[PDB]
Amino acid sequence: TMEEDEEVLYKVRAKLFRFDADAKEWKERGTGDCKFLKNKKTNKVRILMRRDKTLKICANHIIAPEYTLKPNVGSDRSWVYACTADIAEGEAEAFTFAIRFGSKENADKFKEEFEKAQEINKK
Amino acid sequence: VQFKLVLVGDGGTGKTTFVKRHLTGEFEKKYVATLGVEVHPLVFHTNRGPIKFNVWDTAGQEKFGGLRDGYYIQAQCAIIMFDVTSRVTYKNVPNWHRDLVRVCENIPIVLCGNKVDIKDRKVKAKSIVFHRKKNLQYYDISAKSNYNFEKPFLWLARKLIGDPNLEFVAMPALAPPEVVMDPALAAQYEHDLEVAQTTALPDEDDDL
Amino acid sequence: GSMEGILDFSNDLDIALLDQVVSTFYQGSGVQQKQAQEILTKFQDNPDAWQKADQILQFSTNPQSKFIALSILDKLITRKWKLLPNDHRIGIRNFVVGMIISMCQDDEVFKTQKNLINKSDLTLVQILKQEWPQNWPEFIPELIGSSSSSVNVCENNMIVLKLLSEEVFDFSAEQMTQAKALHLKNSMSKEFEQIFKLCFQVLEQGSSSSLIVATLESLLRYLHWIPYRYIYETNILELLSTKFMTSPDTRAITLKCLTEVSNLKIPQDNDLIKRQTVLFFQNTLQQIATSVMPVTADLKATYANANGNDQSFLQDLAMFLTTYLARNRALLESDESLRELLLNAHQYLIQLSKIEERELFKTTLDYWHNLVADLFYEPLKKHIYEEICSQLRLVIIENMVRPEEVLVVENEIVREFVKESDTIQLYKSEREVLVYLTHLNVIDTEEIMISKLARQIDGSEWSWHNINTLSWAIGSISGTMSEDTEKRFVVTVIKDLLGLCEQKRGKDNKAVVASDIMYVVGQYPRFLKAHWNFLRTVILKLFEFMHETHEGVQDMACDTFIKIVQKCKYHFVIQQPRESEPFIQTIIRDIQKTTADLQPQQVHTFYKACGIIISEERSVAERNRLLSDLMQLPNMAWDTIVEQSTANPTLLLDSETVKIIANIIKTNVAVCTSMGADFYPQLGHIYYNMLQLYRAVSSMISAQVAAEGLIATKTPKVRGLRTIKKEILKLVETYISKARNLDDVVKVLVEPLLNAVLEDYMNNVPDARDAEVLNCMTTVVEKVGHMIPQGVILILQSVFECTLDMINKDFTEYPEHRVEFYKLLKVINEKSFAAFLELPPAAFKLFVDAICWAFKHNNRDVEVNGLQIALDLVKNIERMGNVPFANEFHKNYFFIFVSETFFVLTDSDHKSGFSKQALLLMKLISLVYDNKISVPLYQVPQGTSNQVYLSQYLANMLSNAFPHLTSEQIASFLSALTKQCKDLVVFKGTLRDFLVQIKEVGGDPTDYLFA
Ligand SMILES: Nc1nc2c(ncn2[C@@H]2O[C@H](COP(=O)(O)OP(=O)(O)NP(=O)(O)O)[C@@H](O)[C@H]2O)c(=O)[nH]1
Ligand SMILES: [Mg+2]
Repeated sequence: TMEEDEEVLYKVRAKLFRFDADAKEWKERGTGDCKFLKNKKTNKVRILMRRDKTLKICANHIIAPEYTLKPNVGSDRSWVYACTADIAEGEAEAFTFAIRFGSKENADKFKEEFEKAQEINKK
Repeated sequence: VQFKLVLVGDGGTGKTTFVKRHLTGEFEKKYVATLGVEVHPLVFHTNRGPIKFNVWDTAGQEKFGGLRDGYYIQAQCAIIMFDVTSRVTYKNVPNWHRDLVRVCENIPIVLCGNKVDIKDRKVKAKSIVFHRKKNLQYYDISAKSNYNFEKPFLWLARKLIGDPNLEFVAMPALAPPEVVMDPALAAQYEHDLEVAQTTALPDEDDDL
Repeated sequence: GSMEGILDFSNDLDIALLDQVVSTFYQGSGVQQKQAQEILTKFQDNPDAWQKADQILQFSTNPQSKFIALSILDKLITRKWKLLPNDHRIGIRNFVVGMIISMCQDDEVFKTQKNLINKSDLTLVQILKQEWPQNWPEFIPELIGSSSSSVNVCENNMIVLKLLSEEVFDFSAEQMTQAKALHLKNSMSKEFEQIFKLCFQVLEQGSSSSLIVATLESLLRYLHWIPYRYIYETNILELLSTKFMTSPDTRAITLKCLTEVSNLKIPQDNDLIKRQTVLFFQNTLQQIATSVMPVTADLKATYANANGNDQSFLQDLAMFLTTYLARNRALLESDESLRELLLNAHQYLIQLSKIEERELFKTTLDYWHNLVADLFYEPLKKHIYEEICSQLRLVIIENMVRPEEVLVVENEIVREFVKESDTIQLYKSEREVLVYLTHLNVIDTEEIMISKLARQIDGSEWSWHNINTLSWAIGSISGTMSEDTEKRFVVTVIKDLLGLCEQKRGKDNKAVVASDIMYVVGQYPRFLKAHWNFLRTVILKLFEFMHETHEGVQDMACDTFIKIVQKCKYHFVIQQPRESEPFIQTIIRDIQKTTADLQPQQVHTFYKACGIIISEERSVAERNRLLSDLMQLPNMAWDTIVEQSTANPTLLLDSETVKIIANIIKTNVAVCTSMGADFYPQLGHIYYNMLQLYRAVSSMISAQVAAEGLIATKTPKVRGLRTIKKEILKLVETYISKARNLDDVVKVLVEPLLNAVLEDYMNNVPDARDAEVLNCMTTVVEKVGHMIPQGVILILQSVFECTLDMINKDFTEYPEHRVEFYKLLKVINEKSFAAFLELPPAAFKLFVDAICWAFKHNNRDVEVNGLQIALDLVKNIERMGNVPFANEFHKNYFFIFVSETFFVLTDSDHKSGFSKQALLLMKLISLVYDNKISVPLYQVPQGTSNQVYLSQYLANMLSNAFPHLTSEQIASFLSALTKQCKDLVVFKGTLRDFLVQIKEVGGDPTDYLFA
């Protein structure tokens, strides 16, 4: 499973989108628990998200300190950001992600946690 | 360990959307009729190792049928799709089954009633009985709400492997690389990003 | 690569190259597979590809290539057979027949190329459907003769006969004309006597498996239609029920034949046939008991192990026992020597009813419903099945599924996100049988439930599953006990369930028992009515659950509140003995404390429950006061946000103010839903201000779209503002749909509503128009459309042309607008047709264009209304009589409606509306042949009748749209279609015959004389 050398920092239900710049539209990528996992050895935190029933990975990347969360025009409960190395679907790809939550409260809490975890990887 | 799966049913029943949901996780709202067949590989992780389904998503529209029953040759399992909001698609289930078992005489077959997420349901659960005499497994599914969307493949994997205790397991999570952004294009990580930022997310009225 | 060379037909077909393209498609992957796919389709779709099928069958070393060659022949035989010269038809027949014999006599190819023979047999049957027997009268005799020369040829002849029986009897209704299917039907019935000889001989002597199985598989198809004497006046029943049940390689197909035998309604007066029907059931059950499994076997564990074909056999066994017993169990209930067989058969079903398999349980549950319903009415029967029913009560109670009302489900105990319509239907089916089983013995049912509840108190058998199934079973049998027995019963259950909740602590445990308490009490309102102390304690516990952290417990408490109150509202409005005031007055006062922890949409559910109670009060003054006491908090907040919003009109910028406004109108919608016409005083208190707010919100929406663009419609701010407009329209629509005082609606409500919504809809950009406007007008036209004929005209002018322009460029843009648009045009054309007579002739052309546009939708919500509007429009025009508008209509649109109806009937893309399409075309055709159109429909020699010009028009229209039809095909079809224009069943049959003939060449025009 390759999650035993890791500790869970944050868990929240969410829906993940990837931006198809060609078609200029958001495409769903997965619904499930979004987790912040801090490797106990190297202390770097990653985002790991699995789809609900099949448990396949839809997000797998370090919460790099260079990332910035921006709002999406149509939602007060979502965040948009760019990701240069995500290995959910195999080889490391680049993606513009959007993640939506059940409430603005969960979305603000995620941004708090997302930024706390950035301070961890900046060492 | 790969198995050929043919996917048949009337046009518009949701065959292509159901497969796309399993390949990428997306929900396609447009109806672009499949032309002949589209083969996609689809791998599931089980407690008995990975299993790969070579999914032959055929065309339901007669004018786009392609080779028709020629797609069924050497298939090892099958899914028959119909639309619970369309009585016609269920009256054609015996026809798709007829063409299928004349070529595939002894394979596991799932009967799926799609679009159970729509309030105005036309094919009531009480009238869906065709699978009984034909030894098909039946599932109410929805590629939109993901209701029972994993059970067609879970049942087939249990019949193809021969292990009724087979379960889906979490695929391992390899360590993700540490990479810095590209300042050669980081001045342009603001065009295709502000575009995505101003393209509204779909279905904002959902729970997620 | 260069795989396209096979598509060139000038040069010769490189058979080798073909075999590689085929191998690349089936065995390859990726682009080379897709490249080979498009090439094979184009090769197959070539009208001349069939001429190369001869050399593919000889010179190809690939079975898949010979398969596709037959797929090419199958297209030719099915569609263009009767156009070939007679020499090509004999050549293809001899070629197919010779190849089949060639593949059967090679013992090795007969084993390894099974499909290629099966595809060949099906192809031969396609020839039989065209040529036999009128041009092949010796096929069956020669087939029977060739059966003895080779055992492989004999087995394959059973496949050809099986496929021939399927195509003629099972799949002919939709693929042949009525005369063709009847012709091929009589042809097989004439020759079946000689087909049964061969089949019976092959079963009586029997070689080994393969030939027997293929014989039985073919017999399974015969049993659909063959006369009964072939089954009972021979010895084949003894062969099926004994010999072929012992060998497991013929056991499955034999069980399916005996199921088909079991499903015929015998001459229920013949003692002999009854004796044979008992006999094959007696033999079959004997073979299962000694050769398969005994009656005590754990079929639940055998099905779960999934060895070999165990699951398929137990499915087939359940189907056999249920089919036979549902039709013939009465043959075993009187004779005492058959009692053990009758009960052993049902005991097998009890064991089959313990299998964990949803769809197999619904099959056996269906039979249990058939049984207990019969025992409930038929005298002297229930005592036979006393032990079967006692076992069945235990099975159903332990396998109860979750009803609708239970919103708590285990993932972890979380809230239900999706309704499970399949689970809900299974629960209702289980409740039906368990209610019957309770009536059959209420003492046994109560003891089973009381004993199980005791072992939840004990903790002896505690679990979430066991407390849920028990609680669900207890609520399902509501109404089956006597009020006295029910009184003692539910007082117990409720007391123990409350004791269970107060005992076990836990976020999950206390939520599971809460949902079980709430389901049981919601199902027993009769008990709650006659015991106020219980009802009050129940209601207060629901209020206690409205403060729990789990939203599902809160959600269910509000829904259980509404469910109890819908039945017991009388006991909340009167002054109860030993009480200070009506309980409604107490609830209204604490309404801020009771709903303090509820989320908005659950607070509105609370208010709707209060409105149910208040509407019980019939004293107008007291009810109007109870209504005011209820609406104080939303009216207080409404008065505030109205004072400082007419002044300070920007204030509507605040997102938090938008949420407050929407929830206020949502609370007014909730109360108006339950009270209906009794809501008028509260509606009048806010109506004139609400419509101004609608105007105020409307201007900001248009302001944001101008300042930000169309993207503003997606922002949370605008979406929040539009919610206020949607909720206002929903409140107006809700009241007008339930209003009894239509005079106040017309004189007070209609004129400020149309002023506030109509031009705002017409003058907003398309992306800003709320489809709920159209939905609101439909209710207005439906309920008071006959009193505002000038209001209906105004409604049309504001919405008709601009909405039609949004939805006439494709079939998918603005989906909610299409549905409400045609719902609006339907009710206007129905209850106010005069508004269309007031349309300018150009706007009436768009109205007809809008109707035929709805024909061609595959969306049923639009397609059904479009065919209905056209039907009602024709009736409306006919009612006017012989006036200019009615004659101008038929001149300009009668053939637009006849042709556009024929287009959707024959384009193979609107099969879902065939019935309403046929009904419309029949009405149109009947107009002319009843001389209801008093003008010439042509602008043709004068004096000719509209009956004549209609037949010339339709014959010309069909000759151009279907050029492959002979003139006499079109002549006979229209002739029959005309004679039958008052007989919808035959009319629809002639149409279905026509849709068969337009798919092939050479259809017999005499087929249209079937009636
Ligand atoms: N409401 C709803 N719509 C669905 C669902 N599944 C598919 N659809 C929709 O139905 C339409 C048909 O899509 P599609 O997958 O192409 O069906 P198909 O059977 O592959 N058509 P064809 O056989 O001609 O290729 C799409 O618009 C899709 O969004 C569903 O589960 N719920
Ligand atoms: Mg498709």
